[PDB]
Amino acid sequence: MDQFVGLHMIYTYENGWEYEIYIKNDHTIDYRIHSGMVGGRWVRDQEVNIVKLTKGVYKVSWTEPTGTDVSLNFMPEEKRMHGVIFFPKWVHERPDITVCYQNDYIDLMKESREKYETYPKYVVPEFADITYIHHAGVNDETIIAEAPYEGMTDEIRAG
Amino acid sequence: MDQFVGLHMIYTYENGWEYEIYIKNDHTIDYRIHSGMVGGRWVRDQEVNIVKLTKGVYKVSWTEPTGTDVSLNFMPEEKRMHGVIFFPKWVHERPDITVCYQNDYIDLMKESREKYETYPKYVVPEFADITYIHHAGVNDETIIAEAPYEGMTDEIRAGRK
Repeated sequence: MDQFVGLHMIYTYENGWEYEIYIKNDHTIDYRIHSGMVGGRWVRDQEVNIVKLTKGVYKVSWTEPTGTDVSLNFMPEEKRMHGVIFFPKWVHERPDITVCYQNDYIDLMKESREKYETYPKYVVPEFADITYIHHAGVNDETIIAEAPYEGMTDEIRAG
Repeated sequence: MDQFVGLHMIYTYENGWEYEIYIKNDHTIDYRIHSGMVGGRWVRDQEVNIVKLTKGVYKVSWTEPTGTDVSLNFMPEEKRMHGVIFFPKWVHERPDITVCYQNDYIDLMKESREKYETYPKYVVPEFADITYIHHAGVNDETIIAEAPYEGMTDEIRAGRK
C-alpha cells in the first residue's frame, strides 16, 4: 500500500475520456476530469476504500454525493487501469449539473439525486492507459487545487 | 479469460457466510447466497462486465434490478476474492424483499427500488476466501438451477458439482 498511496496519475479510458487522480492518503482521493461526459468536473477530499488485491494490483471504490458508484483497479507496473462507473440515470441525462467544483455544490448534488430519476443506471466499464504516474507524497493539498483547463494534462506531463 | 469463464466457485467470509457464483459465459453469471442477511437469494442470467486485469486477476461487475451495484475481483490462484457492494438504503432496511428467486420477481424488485429510499447507500467492501473452485464449463444451465438449502454447499463440494 505504501507504493500506491501518494500516487498522482493521469489516464485515458478506451472511450477517450481523460481523467486525473491523486491518492492523497489511504482513504482519500482528489480527482479532476479533463474530457468526456463530465469534463470540467473536479472533486477534493472524496472518502474511498483502498485495498491491495495482490502484488501490483490495487482497488479504489467509493460512492459520490450525486449517487454515482465507482470501482477502479490500478495496475501501475503495467501503466494500466480499469474502471467501472455506475451513473444514476439523471447524471447521464444532465451531466452538466455535476460539472463543477463539487465541494462548493454538495447540497445541489444531493438535492438532485433525490429529485430526479436513478434508474436505469448508465454503466461505463473501460480500461485506460496510464500516461502520467508520479509519487507525489501523502496529504499534499496543492496537487489538485484548481479547475481543469485545455492543455493542463500536457503541462503536467511536460513537467 | 478462458481460465476464468466457466468457473463455479464458493467463497466464504470471515463470519462464515457462503456465497456461490457461476461464471456462465463471458458476459453472464448465475449466483446463489447460502447464508447471512440475504441467504436464500439466488439469481440466473445476470448480465455482467468481465475483464482480466492481469495474470490471475479478474473483475466481474454489474448492477441489479434492486438497484444494487457490484464489483468483484477474483484471484483464483491465491484462492482469494474481494467484493464491493453498493446497497441502496432500502435493501439495508428490508433485505428480506430481495430473498427469493429474483428472476420470478423482477417487477417486485423494480417497484421496491422506486417506492423506498435509495440514499444514503451502504458501501460494503470485504475480502473472502475461495473455498470451492471448479471449472464446470460454459453455458451449463444445470449448475445453479434451484433454490439453496442447508447443506447444499457441502453437497457441491462433495459431489464436485
